[PDB]
Amino acid sequence: QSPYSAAMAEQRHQEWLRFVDLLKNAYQNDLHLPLLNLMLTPDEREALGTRVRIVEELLRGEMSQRELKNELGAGIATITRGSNSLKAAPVELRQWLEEVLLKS
Amino acid sequence: QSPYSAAMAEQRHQEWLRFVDLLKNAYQNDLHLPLLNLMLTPDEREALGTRVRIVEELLRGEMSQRELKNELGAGIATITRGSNSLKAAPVELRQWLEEVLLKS
Ligand SMILES: N[C@@H](Cc1c[nH]c2ccccc12)C(=O)O
Ligand SMILES: N[C@@H](Cc1c[nH]c2ccccc12)C(=O)O
Repeated sequence: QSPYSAAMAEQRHQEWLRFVDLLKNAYQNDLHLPLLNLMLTPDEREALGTRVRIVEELLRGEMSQRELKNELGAGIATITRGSNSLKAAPVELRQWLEEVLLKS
Repeated sequence: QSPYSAAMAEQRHQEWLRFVDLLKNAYQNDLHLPLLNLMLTPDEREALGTRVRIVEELLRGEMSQRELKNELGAGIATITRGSNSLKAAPVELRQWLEEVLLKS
């Protein structure tokens, strides 16, 4: 095959990759912090923490939803997905997380 | 009125590391995409294409006239650090970016 510089995707996947590309290639050494602040920092530090923290919070023991709206985080949907995530989330996740989840 | 105005203070570094640490270990297997849609997906997918449009354009897109504050499409705030992204940038980055900017 001979793709000419990939293609112009319709959805957001190019600029996206930029933020990533540096983020990853950086952690290799230690610039990921200064880079993180370059293309990721506002709703990011807020909403991104949340999601990886609400899911890793209840998907660790058994449950935990009666924590009442934490407002600063959400309190409506994103808080109750971590549960149904069993299906909601992709399937290729159980393939790896079996290991990144029980290992912790 | 009182909430979300000037009380900015949230030294996050835990849930944060999850989003990161999780990715780093995944990019190896190559499933960081399905995971991204997890630790990042809403204001993230957007606010990201943003900081990237500005940063990336500031380098080879010098032409930045049909962008100056299109108001609802970026944030007038975004385009401010973008003027100081110059001085205030980290130094040792000049030694790495040679590689993360020219090559990719
Ligand atoms: N559900 C979205 C992102 C998301 C919303 N709420 C969440 C709570 C935790 C983690 C991720 C989410 C996804 O995974 O595509
Ligand atoms: N690094 C910026 C985050 C950001 C918001 N808008 C931007 C525009 C360009 C680059 C980054 C941003 C900050 O310190 O808040």
